[PDB]
Amino acid sequence: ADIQTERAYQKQPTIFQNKKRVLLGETGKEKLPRYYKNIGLGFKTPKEAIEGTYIDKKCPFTGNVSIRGRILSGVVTKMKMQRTIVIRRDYLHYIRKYNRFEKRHKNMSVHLSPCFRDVQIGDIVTVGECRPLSKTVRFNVLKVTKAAGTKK
Amino acid sequence: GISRDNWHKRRKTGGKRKPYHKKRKYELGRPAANTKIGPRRIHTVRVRGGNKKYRALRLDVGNFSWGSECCTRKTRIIDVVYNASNNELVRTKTLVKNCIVLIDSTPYRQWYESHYALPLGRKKGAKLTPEEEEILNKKRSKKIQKKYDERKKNAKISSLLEEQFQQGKLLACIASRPGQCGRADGYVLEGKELEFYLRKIKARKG
Amino acid sequence: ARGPKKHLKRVAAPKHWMLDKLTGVFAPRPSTGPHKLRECLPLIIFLRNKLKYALTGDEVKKICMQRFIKIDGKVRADITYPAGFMDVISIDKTGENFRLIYDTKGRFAVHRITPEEAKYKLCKVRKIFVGTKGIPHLVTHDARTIRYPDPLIKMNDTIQIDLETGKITDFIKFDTGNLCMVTGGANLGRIGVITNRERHPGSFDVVHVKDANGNSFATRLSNIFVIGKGNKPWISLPRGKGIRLTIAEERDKRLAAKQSSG
RNA sequence: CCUCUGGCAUGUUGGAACAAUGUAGGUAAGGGAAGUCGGCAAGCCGGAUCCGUAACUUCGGGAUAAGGAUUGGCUCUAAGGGCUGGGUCGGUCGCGGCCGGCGCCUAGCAGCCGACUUAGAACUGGUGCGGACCAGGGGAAUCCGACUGUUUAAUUAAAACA
RNA sequence: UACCUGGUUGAUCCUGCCAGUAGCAUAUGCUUGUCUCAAAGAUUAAGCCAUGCAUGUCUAAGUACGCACGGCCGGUACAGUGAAACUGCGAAUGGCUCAUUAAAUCAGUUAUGGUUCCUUUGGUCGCCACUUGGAUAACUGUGGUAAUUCUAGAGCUAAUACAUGCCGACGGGCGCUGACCCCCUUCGCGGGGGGGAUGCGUGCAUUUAUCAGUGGUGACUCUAGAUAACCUCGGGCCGAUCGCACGCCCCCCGUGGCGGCGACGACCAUUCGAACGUCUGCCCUAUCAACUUUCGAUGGUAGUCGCCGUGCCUACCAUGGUGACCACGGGUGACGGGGAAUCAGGGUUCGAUUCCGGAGAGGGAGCCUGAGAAACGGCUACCACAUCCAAGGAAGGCAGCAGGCGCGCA
RNA sequence: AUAUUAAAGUUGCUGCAGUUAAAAAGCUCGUAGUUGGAUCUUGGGAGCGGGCGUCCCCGCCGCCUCUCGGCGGGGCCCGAAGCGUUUACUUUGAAAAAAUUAGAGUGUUCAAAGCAGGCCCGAGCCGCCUGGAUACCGCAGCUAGGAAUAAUGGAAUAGGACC
RNA sequence: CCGCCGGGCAGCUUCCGGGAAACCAAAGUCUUUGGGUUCCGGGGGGAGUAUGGUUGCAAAGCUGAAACUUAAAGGAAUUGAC
RNA sequence: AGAAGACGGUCGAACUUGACUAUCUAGAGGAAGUAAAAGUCGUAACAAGGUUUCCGUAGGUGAACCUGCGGAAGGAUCAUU
Ligand SMILES: [Mg+2]
Ligand SMILES: [Mg+2]
Ligand SMILES: [Mg+2]
Ligand SMILES: [Mg+2]
Ligand SMILES: [Mg+2]
Ligand SMILES: [Mg+2]
Ligand SMILES: [Mg+2]
Ligand SMILES: [Mg+2]
Ligand SMILES: [Mg+2]
Ligand SMILES: [Mg+2]
Ligand SMILES: [Mg+2]
Ligand SMILES: [Mg+2]
Ligand SMILES: [Mg+2]
Ligand SMILES: [Mg+2]
Ligand SMILES: [Mg+2]
Ligand SMILES: [Mg+2]
Ligand SMILES: [Mg+2]
Ligand SMILES: [Mg+2]
Ligand SMILES: [Mg+2]
Ligand SMILES: [Mg+2]
Ligand SMILES: [Mg+2]
Ligand SMILES: [Mg+2]
Ligand SMILES: [Mg+2]
Ligand SMILES: [Mg+2]
Ligand SMILES: [Mg+2]
Ligand SMILES: [Mg+2]
Ligand SMILES: [Mg+2]
Ligand SMILES: [Mg+2]
Ligand SMILES: [Mg+2]
Ligand SMILES: [Mg+2]
Ligand SMILES: [Mg+2]
Ligand SMILES: [Mg+2]
Ligand SMILES: [Mg+2]
Repeated sequence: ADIQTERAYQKQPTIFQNKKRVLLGETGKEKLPRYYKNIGLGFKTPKEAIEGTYIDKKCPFTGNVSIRGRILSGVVTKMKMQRTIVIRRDYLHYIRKYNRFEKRHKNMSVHLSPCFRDVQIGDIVTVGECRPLSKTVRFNVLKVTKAAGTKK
Repeated sequence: GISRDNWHKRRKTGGKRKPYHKKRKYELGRPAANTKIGPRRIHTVRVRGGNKKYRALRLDVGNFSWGSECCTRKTRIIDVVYNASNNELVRTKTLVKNCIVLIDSTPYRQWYESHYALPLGRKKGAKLTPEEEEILNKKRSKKIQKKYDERKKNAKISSLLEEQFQQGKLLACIASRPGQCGRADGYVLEGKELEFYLRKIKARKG
Repeated sequence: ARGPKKHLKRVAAPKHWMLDKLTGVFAPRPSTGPHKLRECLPLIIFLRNKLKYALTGDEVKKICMQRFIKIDGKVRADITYPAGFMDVISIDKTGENFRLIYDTKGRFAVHRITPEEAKYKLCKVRKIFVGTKGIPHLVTHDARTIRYPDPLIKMNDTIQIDLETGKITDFIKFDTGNLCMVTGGANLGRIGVITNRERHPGSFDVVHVKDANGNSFATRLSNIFVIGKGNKPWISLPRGKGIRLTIAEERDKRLAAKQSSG
């Protein structure tokens, strides 16, 4: 229940959940020992990853997946896939005959780990490139500002 | 032939990709192992760069590990019980990774009884009278009993497992990828997981 | 390409080989070796262009197979063995013994040295290892897995190697205030002390180099290979000294050398 | 189509033979309308599921257009529903009640019942499976009458009347 | 070099175009003494192909009993050249062409902490061993077929081919087990301290699991270590191997030790790379506006395969994903790029073509070998073309270089 | 003869037209697009340097941090950190195949080319001196400075700092 | 009745300045060329035709080619002739 | 040790059949456009062109065209107390 909503049991790898025989009830206070890591480059691996119990192999903090390569800001346009979103990266392409520009957007798909609750659309998101982890996806979500006007 | 490659399916948008080359021996697949249970049968394959891939085809022994207890005897793969992917693999009885098989309890049993000096799997008085007394009978005294008394409220195995042994197979999950490795090694379902897969199986029986 | 490529076109050839246009289709193409093709001097070129000893590839072939030539002193019978930066080329019967060191223009200078000195070389470490049973290794740029180094030689530092024995013989830790020669890009051949290293995580790391004669300039760490404990170098340098002159300063220095000196 | 309740004695006779002509049913090598006024007659088609459906059009249709695929037997899987249950701790009164305090499944879980479909798989046969039965042949065009409806009881159903 | 002139009118000034002018390619006409460079079957027909050639290969150092040559020496095999053959390597480069292919190719940029890598270099390589088994080629001889770089039977005989497999090594060392034994204390159970035969393990690589936190990184589920087992069982592996040149020394005589190469292997680094990924960028086209999707579209969980990360594929879930910032489709006289021609500054056009990348070998498919091929101067199919046939059968691929036919302005 | 460039300001960003020569939708709304007023640290202060005072030029007033590291109590200011609120822009640095192109050097006899040559020397030196440069390499990506312009944040049912 | 202010409809006026000009205070602020932005033309014909789409009951509308042709067609103004 | 063979699967040429799509072409008859020409019928237009031409729209007409409605000046009136 709660977590295990799938056909297979959803255990984090790495950590064994089984060595125990002492007094003061069954298991500890925290009960499980959660595996997480820090993801580097100066990024705060958040509370909701480490505190929280959820499980995702495609979490850049609490699962197997190296951030390594390009780092890109976008802005979240949809959230309708499960554990993944689409971000629209917009940019003024230069044409040089007319010493002018043209606007251009590339809505790349992106993996949003559910360390991040309470992310909305129109929210600036900084993705880190990683290994291809869907047919389209190559970017995990690393930090989300959301502060574009609408409230704290 | 039976190929793996991106080029042959549509894009993000859903256009049709044109092929610029033809199939390439590396953009390549091979027909599956789907190794059944039975007497040992492995065919090795040459792969890229030479090297080998040992496709299992039948199998019986598996190097499963009682995690908590840290024993890991090699044991009969007695039957496949559950598989998360697809119910048909269970029905055909096909060993692949993350299956839930059953494995003979016996080598774990034996070891519990030689290590912890208690019994496992309850019985009236056929096992208890001849063998366990002979395993015990402390002609030394002092040291060995002190060690086995130090194996205190500590032996204290789970309720589900103690039950399993007294039946006498273990629920076990496969960690190897038989079709590539050749083996079928795994671990013994314990505690929270075991409880989960028992609840899955009961439901399937209805 | 169905498999590996085996030829090298003249022109596809690197510039620092001074290989001319009309002479063949091809350039040699080094062998797989202790240096990256792009950064070598195939012993052939070294011999029958720079040392002009031979005239063709045949004459190179014949020299090579009286078993004279001795790259980092071990006897090589390949013309395409890539002899590269801070190797030796003991030619023995003549007894010149060189090093190949990047001239300020950056072309592997012909640089003769004394047999004592041609004992030792100098190698940038590419990594520390710890292999099985807790033996630590190094790896020089040019392939030499040393094993059991001083737990001190860290990355980007250098080692003076004995040649005969192998084995690290004294070593210099990359820091600020340490001599170096740059082994890449534009500032190839130039020399100075360091002054500054910028760490940028991931995106690889710059290092400025202050030349002796003022000129501060920069590069990425990759190309910096150290050769001293600040000012004082652990080898011979070729004249030009890893300085690099402005095209006009160079033109002067030629103009002064002409007419007056003779 | 086959059967049970109920009813009958094959429809104003029986017997023997099994020729021609007939009446009613079938089958036919190869060809396939050459027959004939004319494809008259019979023959093909046919059920369901899944695809897939043109010109033209009053935009409603055309349409089951056309055109394809599947169907048996067996052994499994999956999917779809109902009912009832906790007021447990403490007190007191007669397993039941009444009071007070927790609990409060408020992601629900537990036990007990019940039709019937549908989808998927494995095996299986002498490729046979809507096995009988029931059950559209298609298409391109023209002439007429919009249509549905009606009409000469006993030769004309039509383009006639409406 | 930041250029204009002729032509509408009876004349005029304009708008405007036509026409001239100068470059560059392709062709062609007519002409042509000398010398140096130098493009050249791309445009049409990625149409067809007569003939010949274009990939072979041996050192001191893998197998020589051709006897084909010859020694100088016998008889202690072997001496020295050496056709042939087995073995090893190479044939994946080079060469050619530009048909396809429009974020595809390709260019710049970045990842591989998501994989492979023959070789090259550097590491590692503790009772048949005075050395084992049988086989096969050339050779010799029987042959069969009309015919092929067709082969079958019978004789033999090699190995670095193919197989098989031992001494080392210290009843010793370290992990468990532990017959037992000893010392101290105690009313004694007990408590503490020691020693210890006999057993199992007595690990580099592999597979799985667990425990801890030598060296590393912006970054570990890394490297290294500990425990448990497993062996991807003969078709896990190194464990433990064959060749050549000189030729020495034993507190010692018949034995035991020895340097210098060659070749080989498992794992690691190394190079050459390869392979997939990241960000940005392409000609026309709306008489192309929606497109994609239970036959993977876009996500998710578990697998499968694959060298590995990914809907690569299967299963079960979810309903996603792209689009007027031009998707989807269509076209292209479209291989991409470096570059080329023009030019004041801006531009326009071109880039089959000598470097780089890609693609393909009449077309499509499949695959063996091998590190590397979905090779085509490899196979197996079908189709299309073609060639001998004794009619049963057999062989083929110039978009290599020459050459021809065909096509054409070329 | 044909393609193609200049001529062609006859495709026009630079830079063309649209009263009458060809051309402004019959009108208004209208989303995407494109475009968008003014506004916040400024004079000054103090010196080195030039034509007692004036007019021009050059380092200074990146803030804070000491919660972090050190080049039984401390200083000293560097590594880290509230990284420059977040871009564009510019400037610098790196990184950028060669050939081509531009462009040094150099009597290929000149030149197109090429990459070499040139010298001492009676040769007795048994040789020597040298070149094989530099620039450019859109856009994108990376690095540091600048902060005018143009965007963009921050405290408004309240929020920033304090043994 | 006589002023002034904003905003309309125009008018006259001139060497503002433009324009081939007739003219225009805009048609000006243009080789001293860039406030913002939409629609649009690219010799004359063929032709707003054919074709496809779309709308409409129809009539028709919106979108909209090419082959072929052809050295002018055109505007403004002048002198004449009529 | 192990050949031929065979069930099934997998890739999948290839063929047969429809379906769409692009291009290229034949066609009785029809109805355009252009160009040649020393034709035929007129006289629409430019002078008030002898009915201001012109627009949009309808019907008609051998042909240019005419007429109806509402527009235009690019008129043959910048003006009528
Ligand atoms: Mg420009
Ligand atoms: Mg090639
Ligand atoms: Mg009857
Ligand atoms: Mg009767
Ligand atoms: Mg009757
Ligand atoms: Mg018949
Ligand atoms: Mg007939
Ligand atoms: Mg007849
Ligand atoms: Mg009938
Ligand atoms: Mg019909
Ligand atoms: Mg008719
Ligand atoms: Mg009727
Ligand atoms: Mg009747
Ligand atoms: Mg009738
Ligand atoms: Mg005239
Ligand atoms: Mg012209
Ligand atoms: Mg590599
Ligand atoms: Mg084409
Ligand atoms: Mg190919
Ligand atoms: Mg051909
Ligand atoms: Mg092939
Ligand atoms: Mg060929
Ligand atoms: Mg032009
Ligand atoms: Mg111009
Ligand atoms: Mg114009
Ligand atoms: Mg007009
Ligand atoms: Mg006009
Ligand atoms: Mg208007
Ligand atoms: Mg403003
Ligand atoms: Mg104007
Ligand atoms: Mg203008
Ligand atoms: Mg026109
Ligand atoms: Mg006449």
